[PDB]
Amino acid sequence: TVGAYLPAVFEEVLDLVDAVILTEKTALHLRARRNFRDFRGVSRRTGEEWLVTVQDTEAHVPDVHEEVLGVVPITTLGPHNYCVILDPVGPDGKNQLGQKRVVKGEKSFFLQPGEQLEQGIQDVYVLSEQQGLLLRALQPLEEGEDEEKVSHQAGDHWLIRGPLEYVPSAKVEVVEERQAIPLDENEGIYVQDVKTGK
Amino acid sequence: TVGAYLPAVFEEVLDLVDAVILTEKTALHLRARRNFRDFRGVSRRTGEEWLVTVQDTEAHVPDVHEEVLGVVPITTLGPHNYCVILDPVGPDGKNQLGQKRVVKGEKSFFLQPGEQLEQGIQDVYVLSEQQGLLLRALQPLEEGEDEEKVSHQAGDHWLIRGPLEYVPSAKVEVVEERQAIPLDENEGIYVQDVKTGK
Repeated sequence: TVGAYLPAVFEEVLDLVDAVILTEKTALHLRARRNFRDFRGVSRRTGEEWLVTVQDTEAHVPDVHEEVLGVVPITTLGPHNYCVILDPVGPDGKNQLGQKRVVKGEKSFFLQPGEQLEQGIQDVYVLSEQQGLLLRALQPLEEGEDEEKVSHQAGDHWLIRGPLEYVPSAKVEVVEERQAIPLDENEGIYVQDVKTGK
Repeated sequence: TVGAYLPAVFEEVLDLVDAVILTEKTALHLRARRNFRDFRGVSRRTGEEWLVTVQDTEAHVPDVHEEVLGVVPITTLGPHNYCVILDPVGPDGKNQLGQKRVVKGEKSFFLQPGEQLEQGIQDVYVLSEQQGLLLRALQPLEEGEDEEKVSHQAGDHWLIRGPLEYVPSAKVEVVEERQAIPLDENEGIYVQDVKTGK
């Protein structure tokens, strides 16, 4: 209640609490102290953590049943950026521990409690026709970039080449970047097909 | 109220507040302190920021529900200038974080809260027929400068040449400036087409 508030006889006044302003680039990280219901009207459990954003309130006052863990800055990715989220939050709202999620493109989001970037904000691989990527699979994967479907086994190497932008998948590890060798006519190199040795 | 104002018994007078004169080359940056309605008659939210220009008031007095963040000088571009706006304000009034907007020509505007110039005021590329630009794409882009449409892939290089003024696009990165080689008859150079090596 705004204004002059008179304490009662049996109500020890401790301190004033001020709300936290939530800008579009910031969010509030709160851990519940006990079972209660917040302002939006959803029940909580002890130790459970969640985020409060501008879409809820412009300013949020830290409740006694809540704990301020810190302000979470937004993570923004340009069109030339991608990132890997460690332990992404699944449909059930619980972290999928061990797994990873790859986020690409122009996207802005908050790292939900538990989630973490594998290495930070990374830039996608944009390659010309004189450049190429040697990269090996780590699990049997399917990728229908074109109309047809190409399948790879858990150890299959293959080369990505051409004018295109490539973002590494979760099951794909990049081995080596390749550059074409400019050869004039009547010039050449000796290449050994190590699979057969020829 | 202009003139001599007598304070009441319960109204502690603190200080005088003077309005801010808004010239056409200046604007006022205000962050709301709480939910209220300003002089124009639009509601605000805590922490929300906006701009006040000459088209609103010649002079604006800083309200108690508002915070003076600073005077925003105008950004003016000549006909030979262009700039890139980091995090432009979209149709919804919120910053499009990560993206960029390219502004070209004779234009005057104010950097809205959140927006920022990538490198400042830049001059466009004006080229003669003895000059050229080598520049690579970064995303699949379409540009109908002529009647036909030319499409480029994410790694395609191509050369811009001729008497023309060029402003770099958001998806286009300039690689190198080229100059024609003046050759007399019975003179020449050895050029290697690195794509094929011939």
